[PDB]
Amino acid sequence: AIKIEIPPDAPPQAVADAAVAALRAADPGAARRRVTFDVTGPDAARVQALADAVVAALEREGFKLEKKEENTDAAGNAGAKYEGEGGLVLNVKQGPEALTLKITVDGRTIVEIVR
Repeated sequence: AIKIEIPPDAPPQAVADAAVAALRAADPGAARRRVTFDVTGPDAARVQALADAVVAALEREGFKLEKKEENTDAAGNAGAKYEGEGGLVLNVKQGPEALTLKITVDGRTIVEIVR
């Protein structure tokens, strides 16, 4: 597993690309498994910017995502779910903790990037 602290000025595409590279370094076979990306943070707009960057990075690897749903929980936190083939999921969720991108492979957290 890898955890990265990334400078607060790194643009979302640099964050997404670091996570995909970290994933390849930690599990080069992850593409064959059940993979969930989780993008969470307090500012709804920075959260969506990083989610968009994750979609773009995966699309370049050949992994297509479809927005399945938008949602709002009891606190009013906005969220969204994207799914691809093979159980690929991208969960997007507003929450108090610092902006984070996590990658879980077969139920185990493999990559965490915190801003």
